Amino acid sequence: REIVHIQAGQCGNQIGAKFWEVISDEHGIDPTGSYHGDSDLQLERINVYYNEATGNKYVPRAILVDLEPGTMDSVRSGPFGQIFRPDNFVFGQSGAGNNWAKGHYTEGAELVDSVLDVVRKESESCDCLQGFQLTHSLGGGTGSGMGTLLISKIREEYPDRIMNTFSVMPSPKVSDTVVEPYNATLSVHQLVENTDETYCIDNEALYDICFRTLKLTTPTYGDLNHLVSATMSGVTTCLRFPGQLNADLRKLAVNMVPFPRLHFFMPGFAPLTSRGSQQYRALTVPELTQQMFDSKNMMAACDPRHGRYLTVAAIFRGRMSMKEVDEQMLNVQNKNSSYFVEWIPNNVKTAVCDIPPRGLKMSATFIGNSTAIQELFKRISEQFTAMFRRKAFLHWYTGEGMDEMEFTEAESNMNDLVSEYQQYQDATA
Amino acid sequence: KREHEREVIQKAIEENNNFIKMAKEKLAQKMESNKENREAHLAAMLERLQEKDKHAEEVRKNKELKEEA
Ligand SMILES: CC[C@]1(O)C[C@@H]2CN(CCc3c([nH]c4ccccc34)[C@@](C(=O)OC)(c3cc4c(cc3OC)N(C)[C@H]3[C@@](O)(C(=O)OC)[C@H](OC(C)=O)[C@]5(CC)C=CCN6CC[C@]43[C@@H]65)C2)C1
Ligand SMILES: CC[C@@H](/C=C(/C)[C@@H]1C[C@@H](OC)C[C@H](O)C(C)(C)[C@@]2(O)O[C@@H](C[C@H](OC)[C@@H](O)C(=O)O1)C[C@@H](OC)[C@@H]2O)CO
Ligand SMILES: C/C(=C\c1csc(C)n1)[C@H]1C[C@H]2O[C@H]2CCC[C@@H](C)[C@H](O)[C@@H](C)C(=O)C(C)(C)[C@@H](O)CC(=O)O1
Ligand SMILES: Nc1nc2c(ncn2[C@@H]2O[C@H](COP(=O)(O)OP(=O)(O)O)[C@@H](O)[C@H]2O)c(=O)[nH]1
Ligand SMILES: [Mg+2]
Repeated sequence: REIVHIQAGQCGNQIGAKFWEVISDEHGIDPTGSYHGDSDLQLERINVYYNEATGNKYVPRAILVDLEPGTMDSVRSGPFGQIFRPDNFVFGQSGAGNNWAKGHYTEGAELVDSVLDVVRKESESCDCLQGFQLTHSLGGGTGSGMGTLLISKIREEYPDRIMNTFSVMPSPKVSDTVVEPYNATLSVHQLVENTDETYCIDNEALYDICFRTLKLTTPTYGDLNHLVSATMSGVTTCLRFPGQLNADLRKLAVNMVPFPRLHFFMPGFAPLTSRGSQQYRALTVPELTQQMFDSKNMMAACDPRHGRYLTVAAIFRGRMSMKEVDEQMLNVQNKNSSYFVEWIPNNVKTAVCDIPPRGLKMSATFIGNSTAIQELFKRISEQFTAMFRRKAFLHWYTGEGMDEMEFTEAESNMNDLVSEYQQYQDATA
Repeated sequence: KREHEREVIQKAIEENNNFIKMAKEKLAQKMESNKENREAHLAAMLERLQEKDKHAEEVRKNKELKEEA
């Protein structure tokens, strides 16, 4: 039932805020936490993400963390910034300097217990807490280093709850900072061991979509983040709205993750169409379905045609006949059955929800668990070793007390993870 | 993991303490050597000047000895 949400660092707080902004609009909540909705379908499951305060006020079950105040003020002074519980702001002053070691071991060490206190206070207010969700980037210092420290501490207090993260991978196409492959590799190591489900949101993929597909010549984080919030709303539809699915996070993990370490998901969203003459066409289910599976629509920069899907979850939203959706989804599998492993029968599932996202008559959200995600970890691995071969920029991390061995076993873990994906790409029945 | 997290933070504290400690000690020992070295250079030069004052007075005694003949 209840989910506790944590956003850490600049990126995590940025996309975390847009997420609450978007789903608040869907559930008919205004920026002061009052309900102004029509359908009651919007309150059926409102308690999943919102706490009910005195006076018919719904407040997000959200914890906001950062090692510097800047983004705290930014969120607090924005649209839907007043909706958040004021106790649930936990920030420092030092900042992490895009340094994983500062977030994970030195500066974050002091703030971490304050966060666990708010986490603990929210968990005890839950009827039956099902688990946690974290938004953060892997390329920085706070969301990457301190976000993973939070995951580790939270898992130790709630060892049987589901742990789920929306994790933004770094790309040289978007960001300037040379040490990002270092931060990401240390983070991936923590994620393979302490999360149950991780959505891989690749800034490299988000950039190609905005630049190539959407024709945005000067992409901003606001553009990228509006893709992320749309996808985050889509993948959480079946938690926040009733209908045909009696599903929570654990059931999703059980049916999406056939092997413990292989829990990194490839997300996608339809529709995506550049401005503007095509923005007025009516979307048909056949078109939604082809777009959803198109490699160029994927939100992790990896070619799904290079590998195989272990499992797929697809969710459609809006007014549409389920018969059309059924036929179309079966068409994709029957006509391209070599891209789905045959040792997992009937391994693509569909859910349809009546309420559509704001601004769209229809939409589809894609959750793919594909062996091709290895391309993402290979890319980060290449950048890592090019630098680590010569111990370049290592002093920023050893000056915080870290050893070289810790880097060696992080790259080691990621290389094995790559190997594991490769072995089911060639596994046959 | 928790033992290691304390390990790392305590190692950061120790490397910073050792940095301060060595700078402190290197500086202290350099001020010390320079004091000794400069004071010795001056003592040498002054010891030499007095050795000349000694010779002058001997030049005066020498004048009177020949002065009695
Ligand atoms: C989405 C967030 C973003 O706005 C995305 C880009 C980068 N930054 C901020 C804004 C920005 C951009 N360019 C800037 C130049 C000066 C100051 C700021 C910018 C941005 C853009 O043009 O649209 C707004 C951008 C940036 C780049 C960018 C594209 C881009 O917008 C299209 N490139 C992908 C890289 C780049 O390194 C590259 O690989 O070549 C294409 C690129 O190189 C060249 C020769 O263009 C370039 C351009 C300054 C060079 C060195 C540093 N790298 C980092 C990323 C890259 C850039 C957009 C963050
Ligand atoms: C589905 C498995 C795995 C790859 C395959 C085989 C998928 C199949 C179907 O996916 C929608 C494609 C579909 O049948 C079509 C050919 C009608 C179609 O939509 O293809 C895309 C081109 C796409 O480029 C990426 C293609 O290469 C691709 O992704 O193919 C536009 C256009 O091309 C002519 C055409 O309208 C992706 O999950
Ligand atoms: C492609 C879209 C709609 C659409 C497709 S066909 C039709 C009748 N409508 C939606 C997609 C939404 O998931 C959201 C992400 C889109 C990002 C945009 C905000 C983008 O930054 C911007 C440049 C745009 O593309 C428009 C503002 C033109 C946007 O309305 C169209 C779009 O992509 O939104
Ligand atoms: N998609 C997206 N990525 C972001 C955003 N802000 C920062 N990033 C990325 O996050 C990485 C830097 O981490 P950041 O969140 O700034 O650092 P932190 O505050 O130390 O966690 C880089 O790869 C940035 O491109 C954002 O709003 N959206
Ligand atoms: Mg930053």
